[PDB]
Amino acid sequence: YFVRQAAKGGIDLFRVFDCLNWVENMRVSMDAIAEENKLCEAAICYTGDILNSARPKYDLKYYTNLAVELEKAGAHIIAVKDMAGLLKPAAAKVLFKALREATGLPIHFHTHDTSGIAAATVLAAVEAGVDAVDAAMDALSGNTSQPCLGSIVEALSGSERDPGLDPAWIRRISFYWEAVRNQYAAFESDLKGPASEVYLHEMPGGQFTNLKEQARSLGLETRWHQVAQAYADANQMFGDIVKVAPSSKVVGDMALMMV
Amino acid sequence: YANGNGVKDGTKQLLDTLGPKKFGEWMRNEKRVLLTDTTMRDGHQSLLATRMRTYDIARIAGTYSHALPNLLSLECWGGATFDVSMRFLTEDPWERLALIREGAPNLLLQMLLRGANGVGYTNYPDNVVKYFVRQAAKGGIDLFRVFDCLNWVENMRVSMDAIAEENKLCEAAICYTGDILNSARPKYDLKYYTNLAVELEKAGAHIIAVKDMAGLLKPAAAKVLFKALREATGLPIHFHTHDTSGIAAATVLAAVEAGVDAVDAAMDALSGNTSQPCLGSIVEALSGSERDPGLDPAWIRRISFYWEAVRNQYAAFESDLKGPASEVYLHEMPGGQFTNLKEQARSLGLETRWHQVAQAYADANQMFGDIVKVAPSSKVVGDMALMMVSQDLTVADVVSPDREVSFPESVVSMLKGDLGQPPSGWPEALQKKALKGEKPYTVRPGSLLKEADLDAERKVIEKKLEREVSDFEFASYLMYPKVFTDFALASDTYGPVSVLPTPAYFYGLADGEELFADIEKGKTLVIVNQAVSATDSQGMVTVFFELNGQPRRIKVPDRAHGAT
Amino acid sequence: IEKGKTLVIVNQAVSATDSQGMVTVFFELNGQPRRIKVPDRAHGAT
Amino acid sequence: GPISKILVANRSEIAIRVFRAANELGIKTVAIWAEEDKLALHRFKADESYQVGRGPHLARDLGPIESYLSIDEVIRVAKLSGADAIHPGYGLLSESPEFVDACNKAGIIFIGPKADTMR
Amino acid sequence: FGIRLDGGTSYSGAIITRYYDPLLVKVTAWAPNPLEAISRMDRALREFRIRGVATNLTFLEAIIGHPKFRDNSYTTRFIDTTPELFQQVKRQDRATKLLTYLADVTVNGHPEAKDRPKPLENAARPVVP
Amino acid sequence: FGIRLDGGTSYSGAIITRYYDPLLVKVTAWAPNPLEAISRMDRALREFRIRGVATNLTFLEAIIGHPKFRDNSYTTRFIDTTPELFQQVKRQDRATKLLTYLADVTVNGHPEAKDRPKPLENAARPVVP
Ligand SMILES: O=CCCCC[C@@H]1SC[C@@H]2NC(=O)N[C@@H]21
Ligand SMILES: [Cl-]
Ligand SMILES: [Cl-]
Ligand SMILES: [Mg+2]
Ligand SMILES: [Zn+2]
Ligand SMILES: [Zn+2]
Repeated sequence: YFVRQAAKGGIDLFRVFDCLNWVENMRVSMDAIAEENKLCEAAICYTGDILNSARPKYDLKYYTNLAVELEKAGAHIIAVKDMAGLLKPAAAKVLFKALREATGLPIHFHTHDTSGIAAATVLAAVEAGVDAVDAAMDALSGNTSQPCLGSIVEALSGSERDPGLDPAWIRRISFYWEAVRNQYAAFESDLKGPASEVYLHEMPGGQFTNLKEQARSLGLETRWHQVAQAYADANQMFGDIVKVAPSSKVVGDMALMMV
Repeated sequence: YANGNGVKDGTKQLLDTLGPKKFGEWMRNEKRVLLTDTTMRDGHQSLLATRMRTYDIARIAGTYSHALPNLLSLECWGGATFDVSMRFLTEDPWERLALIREGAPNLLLQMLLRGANGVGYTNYPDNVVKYFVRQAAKGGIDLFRVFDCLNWVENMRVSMDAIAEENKLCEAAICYTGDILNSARPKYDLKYYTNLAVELEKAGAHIIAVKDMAGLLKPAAAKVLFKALREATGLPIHFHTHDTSGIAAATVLAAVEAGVDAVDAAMDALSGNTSQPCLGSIVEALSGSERDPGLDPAWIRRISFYWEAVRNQYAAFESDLKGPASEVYLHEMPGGQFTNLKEQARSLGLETRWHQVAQAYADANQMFGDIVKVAPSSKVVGDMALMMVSQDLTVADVVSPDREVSFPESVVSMLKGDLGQPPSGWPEALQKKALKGEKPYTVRPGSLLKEADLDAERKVIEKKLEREVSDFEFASYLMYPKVFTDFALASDTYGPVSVLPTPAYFYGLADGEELFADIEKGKTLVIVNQAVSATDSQGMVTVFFELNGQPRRIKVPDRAHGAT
Repeated sequence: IEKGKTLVIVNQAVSATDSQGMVTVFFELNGQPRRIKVPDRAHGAT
Repeated sequence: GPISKILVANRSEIAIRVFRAANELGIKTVAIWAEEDKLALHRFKADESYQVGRGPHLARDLGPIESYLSIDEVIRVAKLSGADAIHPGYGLLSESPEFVDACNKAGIIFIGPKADTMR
Repeated sequence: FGIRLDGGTSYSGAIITRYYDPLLVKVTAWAPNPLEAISRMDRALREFRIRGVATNLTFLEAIIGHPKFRDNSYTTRFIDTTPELFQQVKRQDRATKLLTYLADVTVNGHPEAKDRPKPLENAARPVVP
Repeated sequence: FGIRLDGGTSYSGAIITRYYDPLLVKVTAWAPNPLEAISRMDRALREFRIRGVATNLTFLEAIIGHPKFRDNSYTTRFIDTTPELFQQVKRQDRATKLLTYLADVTVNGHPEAKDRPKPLENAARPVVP
């Protein structure tokens, strides 16, 4: 019923995901979006590191098998949802080549700039043939958000895959967002910039900042390194899981306690 | 804490054995990419108005030494650190250097040097410039990255010859601007750079640097540029950039893929925005590849977490910059200035006009003949920009003979030739209109200056302070007579305040609070603030301390609240 | 102030002394707010 | 014909005086202000208000007195407001025969003497 | 013209207490004819601006604008018997509800904002391109 | 009674700019005969309280209190001629002076009292029998 109203309300493209990448848990939504005749973009959440053999639960085969199985389940588009911004440039080159050989569906890449190099991964994905990517207007980009749309577009300006978006208009629109964002000073985090520490703990764009606030307020804003290792440790105790939306919150509840 | 063993031999021992020339060849020959950490200079220059104190910078040097002994160098001196340290932090930059040199004996120490005036604010005679370079080498610099704000090689030679003469590494930088892949700005094409590289090699460089002070180099361009550079000269190439655009890490990785020999990055806690791109993530991206730099990511994280706690003490100096800005491609304001600038616009009720500026700056840049914009040329183009904004003026409006325009002094000074000559020359008409009968010149500014009588000069500073000054102090006085003089007077009044922790230096002591303070290595004072009296009449406040157990009362005017 | 001219005066508050060393006393005079500035001689201010 | 709406090409007390008579008669009302009278109460004391002496159609930023003596602008705000009549009050324009022929080169009823008597 | 005022207690800054009668000011309007007198009282009353205390202004307007008042057809019983002078249902009504939000947030703050950083004052409003 | 005002521009808070007319308000006074009108004007003028800015009230009051005005014997050259400077006399401003004293002693103390014993805290005011 909800999916029906959402299509009636004006949604055309549904990015559907499951916090444990459980396909069985996506079927009902994916069938409902196809019955409304809208776009069903089935997202695979990215985690671990396909170029690291020390974590073989999230290897190349794991993503390509899920893409084939999402296609079989009715996807019109496959997305890679990199909610913590963990995909590295070299891994993007392998990942998007292999996905596009494993399914004929287009691929849509979504990432977060927490590490301060998401724009490198995005541009490596474009070179590897990815069909679409997500980015935020400059004034609301960077850090735990998506990477900078104006700069990515400028880097592709004149190349074979040029997306043909006007830089003057992007900047005017970002100027407007910038003034908008000033009015929301109440809700800015203390995060200053890139944190490669994301590659240890894997806290996703939403949570990283909340989790930090919440450990300041529970009086641990001084043992954050114990928390970081804890959240990583908790993740392994749970069996090595996709940490997004509710599943990451559970990992952070666990990590805070153990500390 | 690291470490138990002694320190691994690093690039410092390698340079001592090979000498500078063979040492640049060794860089060229290395497979792994080489890294320079700029956290201790450019990172806080860009993000905290260069207010990082010796205390915090020196306490970390020994950990870099044991934990990242493969680093190429620590950029940790020159640029604005020299005068800021004395003017605003009341501390001596030589002492900073000597403490970094002591804590990391295995890594090259690097500075940014302007060829024309070293670390100064104006033009100086050759002998003074020479004297500065000699002291910088004596005091611990191994690697001088030397640039000219107009990329005028002529104006770099005296610095380059002085560095080689001292047997240090001379890294000659070429400032990047424009866009080599856009054929509508042909003045800064590929040839422009490869020819400078070849001039710089004939002038004695040991290394060539590309200094992308505004973060303008885009990845497809890095790939073309670094390939072509390493074909035009056999010297190693060293790439420094800034992350204003939010994609500088992509540009660095493109450069590494293309064969670049060394790159700059800042530790995570002081990277991004107008600073260098993230060291730990660039290292993480390269991990396991052919060019893997072999730096331990668990140490980078720990040193970053230390820098994050250090940065928190400097909240007074944070700017309002919220993240990536692709409008850098339009205006080209250098990261090292897009914030000193952001708040000249504030101090003039421009804060809400900050965009029209952006466009005045690109416009101004072009009316000037389209020039390299980097400390002090950017400053000039900013002053032009604000003025076309305030006096609400345009460019035909600026060069028209009819409309009076009184020009900012920095613009008058540049058109005169005080920063040197663009390839180029200055636009005739604008020069005549701006100069108001003051006469311009076209030779190297250095070459008009009379030799300083170094003896006479030493006695003047010595008579004023009424003591001998060291060689280092004398260099300081040559660069900044007035700022050095005030620093020396303040030191004589206030003592070795650099030895205080940051919260104490900026805020003093809370009631009851205890501090350990090393007046010197191995002379630790214990100081307790017992109480502070109500102010009295005559308007004095007495602070009751315990010093090493013993009570001490000190009386200070209550300036806050109107008392003399 | 005179037979038959009665002022009502309330001391509302007294400011911390400022620099330049002035203190302002906030009064109400017959209902109306009035600020008066005086040197803080007590405590060394001119 | 049947006066429904009056624009008062003036300010301060004179404008308020005319506003009052207009009101009591059931005539709607229009005020003009220069940028320096941004805050003046006569611009609030009318049912409609327009700025005079700044904007895209100018061609100079106008003066504070000038702004009120300007035929063009006055006519402009009359025509845009839908005003059948103008009261000039006193001083300023009120004895400018140029301004009268203009009220009625614009077919706008001028409260006061015909342009001939005025010359 | 034709307005007389006799002030009781009101001026800008006045303290009005609850102990006496609630009078601020008597208004008297004159004219050659009675109708024009009414439109002058009416113009004057609507022009009043009194901030700080509520007043009876809108009731006075309903009295003198009412038809039985205008054609002298009222008796001593007029007010006591005329419900539409006392229009009473709690008002609202879109603008009124909006005023109520603004009132309430102005006096009490917003829970999500009131304990957190504040934007730089006189900030540039966002301008749609 | 007998006073008409034509104002609207001034009010407390208002800022008088240098650009236009200095006018604050026009006062019109009516009475059955001219002498009574003069004293009606005189009463209203003197009843005005204007603070924050200078006025011409004293000068207006001097004109209308003049003998040549009262007996209608002035020419057009009267003002340019009479002065009889008129011109002047100052103002006591006693309240402000008292407030200055109270603020001074409240902040700084009294020189005869400030280092001497102090009366027992809030002791009874004396009561006149
Ligand atoms: O709108 C009606 C106002 C007149 C009635 C109020 C008067 S004022 C004096 C008297 N004392 C009161 O308690 N009320 C009346
Ligand atoms: Cl100086
Ligand atoms: Cl004017
Ligand atoms: Mg190499
Ligand atoms: Zn996301
Ligand atoms: Zn730099």
